[PDB]
Amino acid sequence: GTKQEKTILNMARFIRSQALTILEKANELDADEIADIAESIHDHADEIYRSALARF
Amino acid sequence: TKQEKTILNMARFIRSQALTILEKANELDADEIADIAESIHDHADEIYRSALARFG
Ligand SMILES: [Ca+2]
Ligand SMILES: [Ca+2]
Repeated sequence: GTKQEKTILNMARFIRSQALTILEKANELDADEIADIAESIHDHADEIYRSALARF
Repeated sequence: TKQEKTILNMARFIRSQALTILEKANELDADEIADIAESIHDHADEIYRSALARFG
């Protein structure tokens, strides 16, 4: 089902940006713990995005 | 199957990291970061169900 493939690929991609929008608001508030996790999420989502692009 | 494990396990982990950020945001009272964290949790859960369906 490409429907599932599209969700996986489009969401993983969109989460990367969302993660960065958080990382930016975090650094403003100097919220360093939130900042670190947001980076991590950005990095996990990118991995999902790469894995998907390839597999599908 | 390497991509599958990655797509599956990371979409699930992100879902957890999204809620961890939601709590810290709530404590610090960061409403914006809090709404986005929710969203990310929700989008990660979608990648998770879709992969679960696609790979299962
Ligand atoms: Ca990184
Ligand atoms: Ca890249």
